[PDB]
Amino acid sequence: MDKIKQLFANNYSWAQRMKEENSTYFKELADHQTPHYLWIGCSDSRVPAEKLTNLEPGELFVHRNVANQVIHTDFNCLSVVQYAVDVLKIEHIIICGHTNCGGIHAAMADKDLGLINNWLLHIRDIWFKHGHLLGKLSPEKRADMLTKINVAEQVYNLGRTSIVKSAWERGQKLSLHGWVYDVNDGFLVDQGVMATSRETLEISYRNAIARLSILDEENI
Amino acid sequence: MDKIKQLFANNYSWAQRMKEENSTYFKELADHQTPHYLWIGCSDSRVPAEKLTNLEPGELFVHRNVANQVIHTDFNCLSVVQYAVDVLKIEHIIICGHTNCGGIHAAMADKDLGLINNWLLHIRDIWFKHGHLLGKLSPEKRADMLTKINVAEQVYNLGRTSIVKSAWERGQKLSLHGWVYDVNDGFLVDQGVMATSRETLEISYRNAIARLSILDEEN
Amino acid sequence: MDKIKQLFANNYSWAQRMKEENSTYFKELADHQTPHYLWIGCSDSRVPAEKLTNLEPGELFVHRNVANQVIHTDFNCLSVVQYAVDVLKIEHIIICGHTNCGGIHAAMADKDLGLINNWLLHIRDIWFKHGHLLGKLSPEKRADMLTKINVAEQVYNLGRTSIVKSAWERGQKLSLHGWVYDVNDGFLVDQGVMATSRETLEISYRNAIARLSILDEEN
Amino acid sequence: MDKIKQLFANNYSWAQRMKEENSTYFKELADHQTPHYLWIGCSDSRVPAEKLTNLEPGELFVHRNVANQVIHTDFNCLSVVQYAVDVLKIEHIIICGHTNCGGIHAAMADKDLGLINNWLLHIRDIWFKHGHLLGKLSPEKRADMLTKINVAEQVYNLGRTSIVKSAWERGQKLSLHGWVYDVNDGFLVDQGVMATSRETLEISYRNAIARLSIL
Ligand SMILES: [Zn+2]
Ligand SMILES: [Zn+2]
Ligand SMILES: [Zn+2]
Ligand SMILES: [Zn+2]
Repeated sequence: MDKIKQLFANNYSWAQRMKEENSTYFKELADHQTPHYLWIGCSDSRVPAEKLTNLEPGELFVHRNVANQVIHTDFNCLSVVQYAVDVLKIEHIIICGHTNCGGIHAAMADKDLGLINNWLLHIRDIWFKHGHLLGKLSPEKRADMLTKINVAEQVYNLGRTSIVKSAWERGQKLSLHGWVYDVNDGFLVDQGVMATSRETLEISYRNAIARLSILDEENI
Repeated sequence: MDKIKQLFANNYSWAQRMKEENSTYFKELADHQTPHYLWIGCSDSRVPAEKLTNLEPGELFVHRNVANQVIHTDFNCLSVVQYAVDVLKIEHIIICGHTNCGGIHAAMADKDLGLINNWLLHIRDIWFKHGHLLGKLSPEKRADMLTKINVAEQVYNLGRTSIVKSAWERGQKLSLHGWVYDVNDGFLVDQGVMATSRETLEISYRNAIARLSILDEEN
Repeated sequence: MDKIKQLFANNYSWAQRMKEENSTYFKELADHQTPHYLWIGCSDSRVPAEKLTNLEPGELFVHRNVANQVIHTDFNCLSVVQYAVDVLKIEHIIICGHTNCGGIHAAMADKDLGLINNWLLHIRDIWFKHGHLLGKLSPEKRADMLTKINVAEQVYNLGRTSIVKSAWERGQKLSLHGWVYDVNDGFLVDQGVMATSRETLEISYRNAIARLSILDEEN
Repeated sequence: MDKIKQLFANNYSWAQRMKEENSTYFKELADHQTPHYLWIGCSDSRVPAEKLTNLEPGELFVHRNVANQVIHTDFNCLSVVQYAVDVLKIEHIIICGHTNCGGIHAAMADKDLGLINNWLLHIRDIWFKHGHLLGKLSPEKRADMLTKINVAEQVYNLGRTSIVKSAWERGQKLSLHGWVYDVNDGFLVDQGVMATSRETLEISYRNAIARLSIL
């Protein structure tokens, strides 16, 4: 196809540019053989993680799925987590959502989109979980609220995995973070849940949800 | 933690000098509401896809797992594919592997690393399926060869999903790509499997495997 | 070893008897090639589905997992459901729970048993969701109640699968059921959720959860 | 619908009979609280595991899926295994296949049946893995052989799980078995792969494949 030919062109261009440039990108990268952060984000990948964190190359270990979820029984995501924690020994796992999310929108949409709806049924359970609250908001607000709540709930799911617990239990150093950035700002905004142990996981989660429930006058 | 606070730091800075620079980044990015490419890469994420393709912001839909796999029964990945195809109408799906891959290395190591070992057993099955070839290969060369064969097999697995076959069948335009890049130079190299229908999938797959099976004395 | 040798011996004795008895069992089984009911039960398999229903051999298509769950993204169970519905054209899917379930007890337990805990986290989310009702209940009675609620919630998950809904949408005849039996008497008791359309799914689910919430002065 | 009513009618009849006719079935069942075997069979469930083994009620922990598979990354099946092994301390896991399996037939058919096709792609990979042997057969006889080979492979997958290997590594007693029965007679036939350690898994698997390849 045309787009592919061009894509390959853009790559060859950049690739050779470096080569002759005697750049050190491929040298720096090779010196950071091991990441120090696990990044769990959405497949929409609006603003890249490398852009948002300005970290050095090779510093991130990433996983992306629709609506950045951590489902209790998802072998795929759980495997990325376990490998990150038990093998790479990385000490920080970040879950990052984002406003105006297709996953979130699809979840709320009353339409059958095929296989994906099943995956999104987890989001809808989260929706009905905070129904009363979300119902107190204004229509144009519900979307971004769910996005924020979602991230809270995923961090909570992540902290309840046998993987994270056993890590904490053996005294291994590991912290869980859950932020959300706006596609227009690019500023990472902590959502409240940040665990370094199961106790801190429980506390921050309870608070994070309590705070989210305090609605500004903006919402009906 | 020191690393976290520092990360939040690098961000507020970058995002600030973007607002007080009237940059149109978040403006242009907003113009690309729907991606046109689905990128399935490795969690290692050595060289970002954004840097490899140098594409326009917001044009890539992305999924990443250990050793960029498309497991027949992986609900996570298949959901990404189905959403991209049936809902976003994306017409290009790329599977990208890379040299010096941890997943690949972990798969070849005998050590039981835990849960991740079950996930990597799919890679080990690929290894055995190409045991003759890989055996004839030199020790410090195998990893990179398996890395390339893995990409070929994943495009093959992707083209066999009911999601993709049904897409083609009902008359939807869609192509599958499988590339690999050396972490030392960042050059995207086609592994041979490219499909626009189930028929082209079969042909290019047989040819790709055939070619990959030709070993130079450089092993 | 012992247990295994005995089992094999039991099998031999049985099959011989059948052959010498000139039994018609197998020929009758062969008569029922396609099942008419999909039974989703617990791996505990306290009282076999065959004994509980006295159905003719081969009339049941079966799936069992810990705590008879229908998780939204479980490829195994959904594969069974889609095959039974889209291929076998089964019109009745029955989820069946039982009292004194090890999966339920483990879910409510506090010990981290390893991999299985993750699977059971779905049951714990159901435990918290109904925490008010359960807490307002007698401790020694909570397990039985969670077992009943679990079933109603699983039927609700089943009825929400893209698989079951599409079948109803295209006018295919299909009803869902959720029952529980006490391991002490074997009587199947309907839990209230019973659907033949998503309309009946919502209504019966609401009514079921409401009904279960009306406690008698005995906790 | 009538079918269901009849089903409920039967349950009551049987259960009622059990009570007044005073039966100790449930009492005996209650006695066998913990299972001693994990049975992984097909959802086709032609001849019930209870009828094939004629075991005491409550002795079996059961998992069933289409074509009795043990897929490396299936959270459902691995959870049953880990629970059975690490929690119930079961020492025997049995994978049982059967002739005339709808799962095997659908995997061989070149029809697109939907989601189930993705599940069966693992069977097709197995078919290709033994394409030399299987290709020397007619479609009919190929099904019976693939049925037997599938079981040998599943046992192999089970023995390669981190769950099973760890159990063996800490010295827990655990054996794996792969059998098949003809739906016309019900005789359980050992397919050859029997493991009590990783080494015996490798050897018996290789040996079993070797025997199965003799026509
Ligand atoms: Zn998103
Ligand atoms: Zn990699
Ligand atoms: Zn149970
Ligand atoms: Zn079968």
